[PDB]
Amino acid sequence: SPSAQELKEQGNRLFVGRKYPEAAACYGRAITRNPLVAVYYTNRALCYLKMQQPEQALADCRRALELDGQSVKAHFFLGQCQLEMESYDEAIANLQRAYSLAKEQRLNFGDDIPSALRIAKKKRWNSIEERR
Amino acid sequence: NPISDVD
Repeated sequence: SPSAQELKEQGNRLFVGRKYPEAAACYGRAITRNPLVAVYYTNRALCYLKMQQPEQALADCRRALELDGQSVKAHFFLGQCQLEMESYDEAIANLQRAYSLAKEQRLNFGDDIPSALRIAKKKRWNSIEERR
Repeated sequence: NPISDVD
């Protein structure tokens, strides 16, 4: 009988091991033990992104945001989901929000967020070109 | 820290 913390740590190991469905299931067990922890949901969302299930990832991002409205990663992963689902305007807004929150929180992710924004804006422009 | 990673 592992604790929620142990399950989260096991999921993290499985993630390092690139065992994404297994990791996601572990985070699910963590959520069962304590469903009030936003990080279990954002961790599982990243697994779902790796598994090409952005809709499942999006629902987890929403659950995380209900628990922690200031979550940088929940906004960033939500942006990634929307990008995959071709909701470009919303994706860019979420990535820009992740950028703003990371700044407000004085967090440092190097160039990860601006790089993701650039990818999102390009993808948006390419979608416009693909239609004319 | 990298952003696309688990916590």
